Amino acid sequence: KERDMDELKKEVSMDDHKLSLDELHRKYGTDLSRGLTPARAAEILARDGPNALTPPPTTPEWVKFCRQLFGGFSMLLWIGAILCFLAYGIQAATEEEPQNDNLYLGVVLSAVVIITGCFSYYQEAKSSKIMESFKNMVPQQALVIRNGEKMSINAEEVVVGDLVEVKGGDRIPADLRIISANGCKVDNSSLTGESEPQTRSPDFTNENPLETRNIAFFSTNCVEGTARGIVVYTGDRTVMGRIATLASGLEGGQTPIAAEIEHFIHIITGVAVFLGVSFFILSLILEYTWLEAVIFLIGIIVANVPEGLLATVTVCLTLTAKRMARKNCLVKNLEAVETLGSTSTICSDKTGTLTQNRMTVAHMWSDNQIHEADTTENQSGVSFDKTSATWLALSRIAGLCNRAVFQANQENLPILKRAVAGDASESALLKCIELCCGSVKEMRERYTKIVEIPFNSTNKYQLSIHKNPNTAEPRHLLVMKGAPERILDRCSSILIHGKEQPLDEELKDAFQNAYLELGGLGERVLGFCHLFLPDEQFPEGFQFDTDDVNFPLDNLCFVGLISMIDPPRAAVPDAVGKCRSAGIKVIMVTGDHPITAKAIAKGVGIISEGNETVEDIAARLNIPVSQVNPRDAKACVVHGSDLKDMTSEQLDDILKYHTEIVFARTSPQQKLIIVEGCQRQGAIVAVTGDGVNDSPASKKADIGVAMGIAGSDVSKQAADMILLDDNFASIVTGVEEGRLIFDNLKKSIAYTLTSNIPEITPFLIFIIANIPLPLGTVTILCIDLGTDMVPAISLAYEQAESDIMKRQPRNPKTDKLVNEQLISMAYGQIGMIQALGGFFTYFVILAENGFLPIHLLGLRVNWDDRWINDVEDSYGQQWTYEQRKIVEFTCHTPFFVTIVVVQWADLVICKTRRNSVFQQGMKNKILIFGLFEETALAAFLSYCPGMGVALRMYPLKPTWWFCAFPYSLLIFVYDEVRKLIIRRRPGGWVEKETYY
Amino acid sequence: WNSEKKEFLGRTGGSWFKILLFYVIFYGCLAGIFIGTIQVMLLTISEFKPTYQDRVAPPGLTQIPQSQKTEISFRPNDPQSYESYVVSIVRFLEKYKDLAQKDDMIFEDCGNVPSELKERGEYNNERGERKVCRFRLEWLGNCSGLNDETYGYKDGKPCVIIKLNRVLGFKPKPPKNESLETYPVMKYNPYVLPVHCTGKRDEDKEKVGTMEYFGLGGYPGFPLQYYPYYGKLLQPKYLQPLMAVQFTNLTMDTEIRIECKAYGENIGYSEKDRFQGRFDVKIEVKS
Amino acid sequence: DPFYYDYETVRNGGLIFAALAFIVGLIIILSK
Ligand code: BEF
Ligand SMILES: [Mg+2]
Repeated sequence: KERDMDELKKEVSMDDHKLSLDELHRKYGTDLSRGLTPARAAEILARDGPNALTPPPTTPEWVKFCRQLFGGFSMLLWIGAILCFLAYGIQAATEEEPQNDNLYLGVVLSAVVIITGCFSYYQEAKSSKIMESFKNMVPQQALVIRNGEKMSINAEEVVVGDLVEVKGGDRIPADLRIISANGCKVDNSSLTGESEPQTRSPDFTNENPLETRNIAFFSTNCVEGTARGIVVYTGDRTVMGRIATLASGLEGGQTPIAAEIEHFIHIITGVAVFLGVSFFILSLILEYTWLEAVIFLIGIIVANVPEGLLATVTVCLTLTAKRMARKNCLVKNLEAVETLGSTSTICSDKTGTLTQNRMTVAHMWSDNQIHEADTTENQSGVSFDKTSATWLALSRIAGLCNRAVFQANQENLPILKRAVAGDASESALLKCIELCCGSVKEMRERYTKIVEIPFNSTNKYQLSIHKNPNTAEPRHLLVMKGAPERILDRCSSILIHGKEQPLDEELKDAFQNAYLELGGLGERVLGFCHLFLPDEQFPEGFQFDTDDVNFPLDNLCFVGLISMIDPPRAAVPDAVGKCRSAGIKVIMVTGDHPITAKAIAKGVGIISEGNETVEDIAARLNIPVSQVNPRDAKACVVHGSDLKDMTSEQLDDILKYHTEIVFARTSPQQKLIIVEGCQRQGAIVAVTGDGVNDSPASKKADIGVAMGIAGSDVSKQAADMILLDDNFASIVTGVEEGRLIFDNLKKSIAYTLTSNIPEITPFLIFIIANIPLPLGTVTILCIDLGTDMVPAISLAYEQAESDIMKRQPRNPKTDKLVNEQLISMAYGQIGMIQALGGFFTYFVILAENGFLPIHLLGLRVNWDDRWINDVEDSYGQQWTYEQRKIVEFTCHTPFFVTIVVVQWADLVICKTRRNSVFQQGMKNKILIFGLFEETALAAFLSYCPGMGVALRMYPLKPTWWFCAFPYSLLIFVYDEVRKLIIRRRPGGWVEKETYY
Repeated sequence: WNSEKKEFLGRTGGSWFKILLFYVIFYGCLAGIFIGTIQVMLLTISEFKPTYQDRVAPPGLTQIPQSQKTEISFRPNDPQSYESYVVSIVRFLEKYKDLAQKDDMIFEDCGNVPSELKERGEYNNERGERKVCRFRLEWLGNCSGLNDETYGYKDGKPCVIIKLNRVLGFKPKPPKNESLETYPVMKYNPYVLPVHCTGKRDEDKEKVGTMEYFGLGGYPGFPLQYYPYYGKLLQPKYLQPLMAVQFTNLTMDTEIRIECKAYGENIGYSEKDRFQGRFDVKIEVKS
Repeated sequence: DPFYYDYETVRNGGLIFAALAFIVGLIIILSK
């Protein structure tokens, strides 16, 4: 009944946070200031379980290696070796030579099965072994209170419903019900994606117990303050404890390629058993007792195998998986490498993901004008004009007025990405000053802080006073910042280019309208002001005090506003610009708030300028939000509040009828089903995140991306891809590659499949026209797996024949990898001519030696007989056995030189799918190298000494080499006049029957 | 479930006739080429000459009862015990009867004694169909040497014909009168090509055999007046020499081994091919 | 005799070829 358990986890959690504290203390049985007794605590700690997640259920065995060894393709090869070790146990009835032939073939077929199955099980194994690997932890010991006495014990001895105190720096040990607090802010960035730090209070505030305040969460560290809270949930009963466990017991789904692999292995075995049978039939029809009539059925089912299309496939990938390793996009498993170029909808989190979660100076107000700071991580943008007096004033204000200060080793690091102890704003500010206006080291030590005033409870202000270092006016300096409405109430004088002014109601509303215009933009705004002090009423030596107002709190001199926001990663925006140009849908999923999300979505390009929401059209016409029709709004903001009250077809209607979509305040659980609604369309989905909120959404995405440094430890542990530098422009390079590996692969398959026509037809017509054996199996072993190895590798470093990012992402049901026209080419057409040149190689040899083509019919009979040493040719010559067999093996080996010959013409016309090969050229070096090695190898194999002896290949007379020429030629001609009529006639017939 | 589609066969039946007619036009061209290529390559095969023959350099000594593994195993009693081996000899020599060889237009009566080589011009077609030397069952005494004394064929004591593979043109050279150890053989080294058999090869041998050789005019080898060979097309119904060896004093219920080598400069032996230059048979006359 | 073929010659020559084209390939993949 654990499927009923996995279905109470996709449901949004619930609780009992909203009680009177007396009711808390009555249901759990514990004192709110004394906790409980270490008897009752050693009672409950063994009653359920130590406050500890269960360790990962997955701790797998290695005998599942067998599955790779098996399948459908490797079986045929197991019936291959079995039945060559059988033929050889059969070859023991005499004195026989297979001390260097057929024993060696079963072990060769034994080895492809075993070496091939060591390679794939190491490919999909990385998914099992290394895709669940994110660990580096410090165990944090909790501050519990028990029988009155504050005792710090290890994290695990904790139980449910006893008292725990936290402070600044402590990790929340589990999930608490705050009964007391004081200035306590915590960071729930990791569990809910909440950006800035949320304060905490015993009072019941919301209802969705997540955003409520009377509750803390496991894995969230408490930022400041101190509080007291009773334990509600312990161990795996936590919220986050429900989420890793729903992250780990879901299915990765299958990558867009292996399905073809299996459906491929199916066709090879079904035309292999089709042939093995109707010819098993015909060989018992003719004569071969049940003994060599089954040995042929080995000769063929085994010969039909592309023995080394499997290493040409494996590298076809490695090299894509390498080019992607060059673009800072790392894949644990080699087949997620193509996933991106086929994606149609990208999901992305705001915080930690799209953004750096670091409050930054965006826009500023001075001289009734608005100046956009620089908001990038690497300083590639536009710095404002910094020469006027308003700014130098506004600047020393912020720079002196702060509790923020740098940390020890922050010197070489970028001034932005470096650590700061202090508030978020006092961080953002401190940063844009040390940036725009020189150093603040000698600027905060130049002025002597007499008395300061931190942030208050009533009104909003922070102020301080210092002496005058200036030589013009020795008058005291006074500075303060606060909200724009409560400071406007206490201010009057104005500042411009170095001279003051008062508040006119004309510019007071151009201020009330550049505060609601910079603040409806999502940025958070703060008013900065200063005032000299009447150095006549307060002398140059009077140290004031803090009990009273010691200087005018009014008639102040306001300088300028200064806006800030959590800004995006620098590479983000262009990166999004790319994903749309490629037609990808882009949807924003965040647990953040609908106004900071809406601002963040409008500023990154998910939501283009000038699209209006259901709510933006309803407030512009001053009508109720219920009036507007939902078809005229291209975009839409969907609060997660309507998002719990929704079904499949409604969502189905949202995704269909809205281009630019953004979801807000959606639980981690809610991000999964989002990926599962984008996957009820049949599209592909790439999920990219920061904290544990994206664990289930990276888990059931077709491919999940994590963040390498700003990434937590469980939504990294599910992501199928990693952005180590947190460079988000790395995704731009990944869509381009999964769409290029796609096309270059289509070339790699078609190379080796064409070979499987001049590999088989020999073994075919053989039993047909009952001729002697034209192509040995030792030979089929060095085409599939010997010489083509390196040609079919070089074909996947091929480049882009056109503009790859111009076309749209592929369609999975339509645009297939291996489709029925690629077939119509390799087997249907190109391999046929490959058979026709090799076969022609066959007849030229046996005829020039003595056996006319017309006389080899019905010959194999007397031919394959070891004790008919007198066999008459069309010239009447009597041939012993090892003599005439010598002529077969030297009709095996030249058939193999002829194939490499045509596999030239086929390696060059497969190199380009559409373009003429004088348009794409031979710029590929490896492919040049691949022709030279695949030929030097083949010439090394024939003429190498003792080659007839180990392998039974003999050296070639020369006149033989040039029998695949006009065939490799005509082949190049056909596919080239094909790749030109499809260049001149796009509209049908020529392009539609062939194009693969 | 895609086999049947609304008014369309399997995979887009609608454009059926296109795909097929393309596969009928293409393959019939693929064929009209290849066959052009083969028909070319048959125009270059010299009509009367095989271009390469080096691979038959040391010809080989065969037998008439091409047994399963060179073992003649039969019961002197059971008529069927030997019918296999014998029918083989019967048929093997079916083409050899003097009356099958009647018309004289294509046949010619040569010396009844081993003569020099019969050069008939050059291997070309300028000359007309050349004549074939004849061969009369006599020259093989006892074993198939006429109806008299051989109803059984080896029934009592075993005997078998050895034959030289035909090799076009081969002018067999016998070893000179300075014979580099050629065992017991008479001084007719000029116009013949000898052979001689042995129980085992070159160490200690279970020597059990008295041999008697039947030949043309009574020699032990191959006559020189039949060579070289000029080919089927030139020489149809040609008959190459046969030579017979008979084992008389043989242990019946024991199996021995016998190697028959042939000697001369024009003959070679191969370690990996025991049927190149020599000849091997095991025997066992069980009863 | 047409029954003797200079096997050792085209061998020593097919391996020169196998030596030449492979190092040209060693030349091509290393473009500096
Ligand atoms: F982390 Be996202 F803002 F949901
Ligand atoms: Mg986040």
